[PDB]
Amino acid sequence: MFKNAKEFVQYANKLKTLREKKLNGVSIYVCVGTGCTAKGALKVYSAFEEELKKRNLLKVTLNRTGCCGRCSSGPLVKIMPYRFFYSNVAPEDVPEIVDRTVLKGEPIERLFLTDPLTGEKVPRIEDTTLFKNQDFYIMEAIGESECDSIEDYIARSGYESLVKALTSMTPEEIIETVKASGLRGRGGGGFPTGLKWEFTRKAQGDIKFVVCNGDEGDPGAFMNRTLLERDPHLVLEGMIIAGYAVGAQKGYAYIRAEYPFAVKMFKKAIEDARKLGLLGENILGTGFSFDLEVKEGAGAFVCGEETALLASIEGKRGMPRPKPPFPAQSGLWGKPTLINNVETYANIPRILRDGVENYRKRGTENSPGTKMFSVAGPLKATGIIEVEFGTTLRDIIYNICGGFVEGEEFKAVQIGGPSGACLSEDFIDMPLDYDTLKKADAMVGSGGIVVITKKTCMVEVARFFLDFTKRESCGKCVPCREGTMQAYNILEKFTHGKATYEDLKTLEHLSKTIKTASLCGLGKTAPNPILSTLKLFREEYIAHIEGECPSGMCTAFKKY
Amino acid sequence: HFEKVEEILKKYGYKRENLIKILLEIQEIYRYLPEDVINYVSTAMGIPPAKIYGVATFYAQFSLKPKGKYTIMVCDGTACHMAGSPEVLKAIEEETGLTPGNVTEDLMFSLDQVGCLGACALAPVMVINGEVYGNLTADKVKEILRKIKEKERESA
Amino acid sequence: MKIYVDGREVIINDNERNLLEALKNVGIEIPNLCYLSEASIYGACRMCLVEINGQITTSCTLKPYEGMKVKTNTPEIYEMRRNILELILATHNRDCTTCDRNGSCKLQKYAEDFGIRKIRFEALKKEHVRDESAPVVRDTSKCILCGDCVRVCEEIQGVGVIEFAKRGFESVVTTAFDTPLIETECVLCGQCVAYCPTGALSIRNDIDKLIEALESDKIVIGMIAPAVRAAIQEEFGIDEDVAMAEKLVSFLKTIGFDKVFDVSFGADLVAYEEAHEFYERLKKGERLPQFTSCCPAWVKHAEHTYPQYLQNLSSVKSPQQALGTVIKKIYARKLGVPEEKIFLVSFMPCTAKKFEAEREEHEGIVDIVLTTRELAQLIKMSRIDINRVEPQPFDRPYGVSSQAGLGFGKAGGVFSCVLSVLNEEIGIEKVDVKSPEDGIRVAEVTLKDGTSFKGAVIYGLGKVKKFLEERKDVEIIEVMACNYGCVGGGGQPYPNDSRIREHRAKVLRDTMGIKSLLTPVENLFLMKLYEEDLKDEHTRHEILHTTYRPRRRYPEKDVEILPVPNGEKRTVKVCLGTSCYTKGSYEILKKLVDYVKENDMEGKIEVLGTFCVENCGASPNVIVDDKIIGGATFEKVLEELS
Amino acid sequence: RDCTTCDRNGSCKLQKYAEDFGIRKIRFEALKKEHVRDESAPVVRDTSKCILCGDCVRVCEEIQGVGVIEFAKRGFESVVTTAFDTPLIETE
Ligand SMILES: Cc1cc2nc3c(=O)[nH]c(=O)nc-3n(C[C@H](O)[C@H](O)[C@H](O)COP(=O)(O)O)c2cc1C
Ligand code: SF4
Ligand code: SF4
Ligand code: SF4
Ligand code: SF4
Ligand code: SF4
Ligand code: SF4
Ligand code: FES
Ligand code: FES
Ligand code: FES
Ligand code: FES
Ligand SMILES: [Zn+2]
Repeated sequence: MFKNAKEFVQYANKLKTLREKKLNGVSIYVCVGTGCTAKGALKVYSAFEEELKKRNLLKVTLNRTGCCGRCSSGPLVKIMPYRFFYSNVAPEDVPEIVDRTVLKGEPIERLFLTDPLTGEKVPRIEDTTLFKNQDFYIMEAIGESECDSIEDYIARSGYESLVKALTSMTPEEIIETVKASGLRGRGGGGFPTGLKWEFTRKAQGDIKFVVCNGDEGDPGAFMNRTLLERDPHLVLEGMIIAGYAVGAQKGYAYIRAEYPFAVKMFKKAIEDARKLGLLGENILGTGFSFDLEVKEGAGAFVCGEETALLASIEGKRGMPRPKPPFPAQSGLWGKPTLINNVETYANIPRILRDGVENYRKRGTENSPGTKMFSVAGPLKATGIIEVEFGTTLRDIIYNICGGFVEGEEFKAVQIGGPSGACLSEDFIDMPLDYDTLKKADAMVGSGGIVVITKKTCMVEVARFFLDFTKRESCGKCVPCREGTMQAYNILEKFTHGKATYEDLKTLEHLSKTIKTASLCGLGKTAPNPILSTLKLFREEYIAHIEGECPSGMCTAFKKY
Repeated sequence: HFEKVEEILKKYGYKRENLIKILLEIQEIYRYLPEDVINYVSTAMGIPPAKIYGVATFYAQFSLKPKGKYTIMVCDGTACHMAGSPEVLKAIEEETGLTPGNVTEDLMFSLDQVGCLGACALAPVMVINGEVYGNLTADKVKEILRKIKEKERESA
Repeated sequence: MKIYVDGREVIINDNERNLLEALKNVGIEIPNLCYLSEASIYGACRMCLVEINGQITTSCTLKPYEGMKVKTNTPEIYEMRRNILELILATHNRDCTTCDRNGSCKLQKYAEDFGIRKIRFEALKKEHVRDESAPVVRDTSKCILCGDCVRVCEEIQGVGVIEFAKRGFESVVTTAFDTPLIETECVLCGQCVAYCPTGALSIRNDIDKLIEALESDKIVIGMIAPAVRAAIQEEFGIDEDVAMAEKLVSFLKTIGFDKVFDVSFGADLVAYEEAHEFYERLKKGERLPQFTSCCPAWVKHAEHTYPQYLQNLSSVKSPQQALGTVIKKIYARKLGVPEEKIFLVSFMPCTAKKFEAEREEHEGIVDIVLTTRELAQLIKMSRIDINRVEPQPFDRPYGVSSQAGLGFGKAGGVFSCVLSVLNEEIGIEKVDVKSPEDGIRVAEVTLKDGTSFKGAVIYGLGKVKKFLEERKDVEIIEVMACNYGCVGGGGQPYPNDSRIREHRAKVLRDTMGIKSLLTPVENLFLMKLYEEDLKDEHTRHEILHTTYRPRRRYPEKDVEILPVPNGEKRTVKVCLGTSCYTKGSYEILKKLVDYVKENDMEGKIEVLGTFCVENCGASPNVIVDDKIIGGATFEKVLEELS
Repeated sequence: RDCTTCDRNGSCKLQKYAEDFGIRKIRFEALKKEHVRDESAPVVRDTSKCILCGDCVRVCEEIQGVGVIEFAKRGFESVVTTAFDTPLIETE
């Protein structure tokens, strides 16, 4: 395959045959994605390894898979010939699994997944009500895909789209199909990706760059790192296709150093692709050159800004600058640069493989495709979910996540982190979209979701988000640097039951200044939580001015 | 006379574009960024020390004080914060007498408040040397801190 | 391009970068705190808000297009601008009476104009830095984080010793690790101070020492620098004035100065000595290229950056030190008074001269150095109309000087003086001067006999690096740390932009024009000084020559766990690297800390922490009395401590 | 010494002398005074900025004939104030 596409197709067909052969036999996949490893997934993998080796009956295969969307349901394991799904797999009962299931195959009722809606246990996740209520378009082969294997990705039809784009298509038609598909920027803005690719390609310059923004843009979201650890090669293929489309010969992936697994997995994927020839001086003998490199993020929320990201990649402080000239013309080292989210690049190859009409079958007429989310807070089933761009908050909260834990009620929902919006029940029955809710003082955001319950204080929520923003400000412009700290001080005064009406008016008027006069998006959206809670939970602020806290948690007045 | 630092600098070829990665490597070697070490790096790469200091103090992963023997990493994400992270931080403070970003006298404990760890199902979540303790409360935090203190005190 | 501002027709310009500059060119001012000096950029203050098509935006980053309707004043913009100004003033150290920018501060003027009388926001506390260890004083509590000083020190001076650190509310412009500026590679050129729009960067005021000296019984002697007389007139809102030095002499004598001399005499003496030194170097073809030592900032920069060129630096000391040594060692004997009785006051335009006067090689020669601003403050205290003051000449025998000596005050002065001396001693067939760049000039000089050389004049530090790296065809290089020479020194009146510096150079040129004697040798007092005092080479070397030593940081800066401020102790340092931490290092540290907790009542033991000692793969390492142990453990460090 | 929030900022003789005299530090301790601030009336009082020149007293008594402000106490505690520190809006 290091010469042309014929040998690549031969290799892919043989790997498909090998994958089917292995799948037909007994095989094991343990979800080693974040969350499950926090519960002891690595110990479960070690237990399987040691048990299958001491008995020495490995024709069983032990593999590591990515997030299966049920992070809360303990470590996740499934056996292929009978696609049983196991949850809360303790390292201590692994010998029981090996003895009772791997060899014989008897179902284990005690280790299956529950059903929050119907209150029963289903042997297979594919038959679970939550799984049916979702719309998986990017997440393919849940629980049966090897994250650390380019061979598995190829055996699953992966990398076919890049070959099709190179051998058959030309950058102009790739950009045209991307524009027609209607894919929108998943970073949160929703800007049409096709327009961005056109801007980068039309920019005058021989050397261009492609940059991937691995940040989640939210301190309560893990969607992007989950996608990276699931299918690094999907994002890698998307980046290569984008580089071919915009005529770039260099790509940069920006993954936080705080995520060792994502960084290592992407490095492994890049090395494997280079070894297989998908990257290098000449890819598939088509005259197109491309290489990729992972840039570790030392940790700065402001580095999600395009200009700040470019500054951070070059080794400087992540300081943003007046956006025009846009990075699409003068970005990295002054050269044109294409900057997109992880999920955008993940969508790219999916759009290329399928058509435009087939892609647009899902979603709406402005926002085709799917949106991967990360639901948190007190709920029966929390984790990573994917839904089309037509679902409502109620669907996700109850039908997909199973609802709240007994003895806990809904108060509000966070949809985009600090820069997002605070929506109460009044907007729960609104279909998620980049336009339907972008006008009602809301936004789908990067994809993080957190549910706020009746025992959560909204003034406290605003204080927490403003504290985050105050810590994360780069300190370049006066509005953000100073006003965010002043607003945090005022919110702290509210929390400690020593605020007044004058403070309320000061906060209201300072929020408008911060939003309007701030340089970049971090400061512009800094007072979004204040504005949201004031518009939806004003009576709580008034109560705090009266030392009440109807939710009754701010440890500022009690037992007098 | 620095050798490992010189190895890193040669590996990344004294290019400022790799300054952040070089600093990360140096931190993983020394556990922090000593003044002498980055003065040497400054001399080797022909970059004023003030520039490296500005870069180092801008990003969170870089610490100028040594890491504690038991580095505590408390999640301050949205879900963890609403699940009771402030109580976890208060328990840590009242047990070891420190606040996030600080270190103890004998470098035994150090604390950092960080974003989501990807385990919101365990909110509130705490990490100590790669050991994640979920569903934590003041009682549990105090219990685990006391247990680790006894274990280390044993020395043996 | 015609636009609409508040509803009236306005013609701005054909091509413009942004609306703010275009309107400023027209004469329409938009309040802003970004344009503060020549090293200013746009985008940080956010106070230039204008309204266009409904949405508010900054005018400094808005491209003006034909037929654009812009409203520069709306109630929303007033609210936002006042909010931003109140935010700036809430955390600003508002003590203008003791501030160095009092009366010339844009922030103060805005606070006055915006009618800010109460702080609606809390004056929240920051981890501010107060550095007074050097003649350049840092106080970050007055910093508005404009970033002008950083750009000046990096892009203009080429040192880069001050940079932005931290982020958010803790953002601060500082040195690395908050190191005192005196201990950094700072050359003390004072250009950051000259460009700083607030009191965050200021010059160390030493007027109190001068007053207490004048009040005492000592003989106070003053000497004025050539560039001081070319700029002092700015502080009083008056135009150029030749004979400024003589009325300054009158004022100084009025306030109690026994003798006032001219540093131009010292400049002529230094030029004579340097000319002969350079001629010897040429005829021997050694220690070339030669570097002038008249600029202390350049000397310190070379010591920090070019230890190999320290032998190529001119041995002759600067005019200030040369004339001061002449005074203290010769004039005192001629007057029959002990050297302790003389108080030498230097009036300079430079902040690095304060450092030079305190150098270990110049100890006790110059007592205090006062900048031009400090002399202006002295004049303003008296309230005399310095314009009406009758001039009188400098005191003898160090009062007269040649045009070449007074030329020292601007770039190309010492090189021209040396050329004049050489021409007089041995004629110059022709001088051919080139201009490779803005602040670099190269001269091709041929002597009568036929021996020729190339001399270069470089003003503005930071241009030296490229010239020294790429040019090796010169035999003598004049380096001035400040653009335009000493007329743009750190201690000159504020503002200190390039237009004012060029005007100062013109004033100094006009002052030079009225000088009769043209070369140092024509200075008869100078030849007399050689004839009766500096006859032999031994005294000449001990009087007019100095030595230079390399500068290298000596930072230990190891972790302090249980430090001892002073006294005989054991200074036990425990390695804290990853390799050593892998087995026992931190636990051993805990053992030692508890040991000194129960034992070591006094400061006998100093439990200390240090980074890797390049002894890995050899068990945890613990330092004792600056000795290597290896395989360290509590019992071993104990026995070694015994 | 807080000129940014002062109405005499830019037109203050004391500010101009502080600038001209080169006062950059105060070796004299900032002693604590029982300063009086008043904001009850449109005319605002702040004795922390008072140099005790007595011009206001002469203006109020000789020129205006009211004499509601006058020198009180003595020594370091000398202050120009109203009778019994009464708020201005409550006086004549
Ligand atoms: C503070 C801040 C953080 C951001 N974080 C992210 C992020 O984590 N991921 C992302 O895709 N965009 C993020 N953005 C938005 C990007 O800077 C910008 O929209 C970029 O063009 C993303 O391209 P995309 O629309 O194709 O995703 C952030 C913006 C700001 C102001
Ligand atoms: S808004 Fe905040 S993050 Fe953005 S440039 Fe200004 S200070 Fe920096
Ligand atoms: S910089 Fe000095 S003069 Fe200007 S406002 Fe601040 S304290 Fe007053
Ligand atoms: S005095 Fe000169 S070298 Fe020192 S910090 Fe200021 S600009 Fe930099
Ligand atoms: S020290 Fe002065 S020049 Fe430097 S950033 Fe602060 S205000 Fe600006
Ligand atoms: S050029 Fe003149 S004013 Fe500037 S540092 Fe050198 S001697 Fe001082
Ligand atoms: S005595 Fe009266 S006029 Fe004089 S400063 Fe005090 S208040 Fe003002
Ligand atoms: S990481 Fe295992 S289900 Fe999400
Ligand atoms: S918010 Fe703490 S682990 Fe997700
Ligand atoms: S002039 Fe300062 S932001 Fe525009
Ligand atoms: S880590 Fe201790 S000698 Fe290197
Ligand atoms: Zn509350």
